[PDB]
Amino acid sequence: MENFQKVEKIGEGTYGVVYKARNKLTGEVVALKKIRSTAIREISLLKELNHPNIVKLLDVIHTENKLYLVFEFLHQDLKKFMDASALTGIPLPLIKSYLFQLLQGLAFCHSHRVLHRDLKPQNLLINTEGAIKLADFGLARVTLWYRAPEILLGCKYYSTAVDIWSLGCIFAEMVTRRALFPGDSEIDQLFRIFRTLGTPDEVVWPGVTSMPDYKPSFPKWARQDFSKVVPPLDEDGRSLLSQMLHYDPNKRISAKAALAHPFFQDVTKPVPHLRL
Ligand SMILES: NS(=O)(=O)c1ccc(Nc2cncc(Cl)n2)cc1
Repeated sequence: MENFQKVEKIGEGTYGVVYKARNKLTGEVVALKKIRSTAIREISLLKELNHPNIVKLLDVIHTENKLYLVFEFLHQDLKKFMDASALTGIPLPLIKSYLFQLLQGLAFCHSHRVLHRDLKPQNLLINTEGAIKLADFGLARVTLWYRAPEILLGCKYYSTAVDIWSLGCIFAEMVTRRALFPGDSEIDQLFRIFRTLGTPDEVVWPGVTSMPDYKPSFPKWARQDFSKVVPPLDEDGRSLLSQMLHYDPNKRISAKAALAHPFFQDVTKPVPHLRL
């Protein structure tokens, strides 16, 4: 729009390009998302879901039959910071803090029946104060890596539990500095999950064999021990990770119960060292 001035492209998201821009009135620096009546109304509902761990939706501009979303701007995403930190890894107290703030954002959005659906490191925004915020939230109203097994098996009516799964994938990833389930198609994603966690069955996930894309021809893999999966994570963290990675979405821990997990007993808020 004319009221703005792109400083630069800073992403191509699922929903079109993303720009750093300045408001020519306010002088504020914002993130500008160009999209590409229900989308209009649901959008403007999103403008009210405000919280410290949720990137603020500043303004929704429907003009010339286009739809720009103006967000509070942050300088770094977690993918970038994770690469920057690949040599020693993010320190555990900072992994823990990030995990805890994200679970707060999730808890908050979930309490309004709003879900993200597409969590992944690049949607996770960090600042110099040691905060981390969830961006893009509620707008599904290429990466398969963080996708919950119920989405993969063709569940159309999935829950908040899907975000808990993605965040569990991102938690593991921060700890080990490798992607947990780097699938490069839908079946390969599914089968990577099966190989680590065991092919699910009616015992561990009642109803699984009834899902749309479940095939009885699925190979049957035995589950691996978590000590092998996310070392050198302590038994608190692994415990918590296993409850986030439950197959049954009704067994999977809520963001709210996860906040009360013993892992979080010694949580602090360290500050990262960022090169902006
Ligand atoms: N430079 S970076 O890769 O860490 C990066 C890339 C894109 C964005 N995008 C952004 C910034 N503020 C708000 C929103 Cl919604 N998106 C940030 C950092």
